[PDB]
Formats: sequence, C-alpha cells, structure tokens
Amino acid sequence: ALSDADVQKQIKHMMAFIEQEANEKAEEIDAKAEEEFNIEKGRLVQTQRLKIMEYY
Amino acid sequence: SQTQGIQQLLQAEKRAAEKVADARKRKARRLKQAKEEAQMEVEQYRREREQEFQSKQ
Amino acid sequence: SLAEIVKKDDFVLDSEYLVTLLVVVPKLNHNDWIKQYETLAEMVVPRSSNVLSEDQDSYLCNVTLFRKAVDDFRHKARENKFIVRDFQYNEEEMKADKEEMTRLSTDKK
Repeated sequence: ALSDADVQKQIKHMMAFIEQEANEKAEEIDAKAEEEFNIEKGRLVQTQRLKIMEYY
Repeated sequence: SQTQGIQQLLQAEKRAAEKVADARKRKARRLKQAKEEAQMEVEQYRREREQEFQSKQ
Repeated sequence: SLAEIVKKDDFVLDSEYLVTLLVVVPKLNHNDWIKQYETLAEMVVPRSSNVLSEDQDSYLCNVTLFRKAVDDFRHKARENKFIVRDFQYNEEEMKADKEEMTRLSTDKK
C-alpha cells in the first residue's frame, strides 16, 4: 500500500531512541569519567601527599 | 521493513555498543592520565619541599 | 508441538526490542491480518504479513512487534478472530522427547 513510507517513518522512530539513548549514556559515562579523573587526582595520589608531608 | 530497516536497527545498536565500549576505554585512558599527571604534580611539590628544607637547614 | 513444522528462523533471533508473536489466525480470517497488521498496533515492524503455514483448524502465522506492544496488539486483535498462541522453538528438547518416545517403544516391545 504505502510502500516505503511506513518503513521510513517507523524505522526512523526506532532510530531516534536506539542511537540517542546510547549517545546520552556515552555522554554521562564520560561525565562519570570526568568526575573519576578528578577522584583519582585527589584520592590515591592525595593519600601519597599526606604520606610524604607526614614524612617531611 | 522485512529486511530494509531492521538491518539498520541492528547496525545502530551495534554502533551503540561500540560507542559505550570506546567510552569506557576513554575512561581507562583518562584514569591513567589522572594517575600520571597528578604524580608529576607530586614530584613538583616534593621539589618545592626539598627547596624549603634546604633553606631551613 | 511444532517441532517438525516450523524452523528456528521463523521468529526474530537476536531481537532488539521485538517479539514475533505467533498469532495463529483461522482460515476464515487469514486474509484479514495480512492487511490489518499495520493498524492493529504501532511501534511495530511493517510488512510483517509473512505467513508460516496453513492447517485444517487454523492457519499458522505470526507478526513482529514491540515488547510492550505485545499487550496492545493482543487486546486489539482478539476481537477480530486472531487467536494468540506464543510458540517457542527448541530443536534440542523436542528431539530429546521424540528420541525418548522411540526408546520407550522399542524397549516396550
């Protein structure tokens, strides 16, 4: 009947969340990664700072 | 959409899996960056403390 | 069971968010779903009019659609004489049952 019109419509509808939600997931995992380089810049190495300053 | 767009959906989900996997690889990359960069900052601060200690001596 | 009638590929293996609900329709209404499938539910796979098999009591057939949309399609389709029968394919277990049958027959003699 409608040939490829419904194909285009429905397939793009599935696209618009299949790829978009994964893209948002990647953005927020990179945000967690952002916070985590902040954490490791001040968690392990900062424990070593307290150690070396106590040594001094 | 017997085969036209369902294959496109499969490809999009494969792209999603690859993107999240590479985002986790970038997490590992930047975690190692934090390790290294902060350690060099520690080396610099240690040099500063050495200087102040020689002054105190 | 449909062990020796259908194949593993008749449904969507590795479905993303979809289910090939095997809505067996009688022969009095087989010609209707092959056109109404588009409207009977939305967020589904178009051109899902492919029949599987035809039987004396009711013609085997199926349709692919979203997991939450299984409910909606069933509720819309039960009123147009579209009997719902979710069949699961298994080569191993059907083969094991048939082998058990033959074993029992020979051992019984």
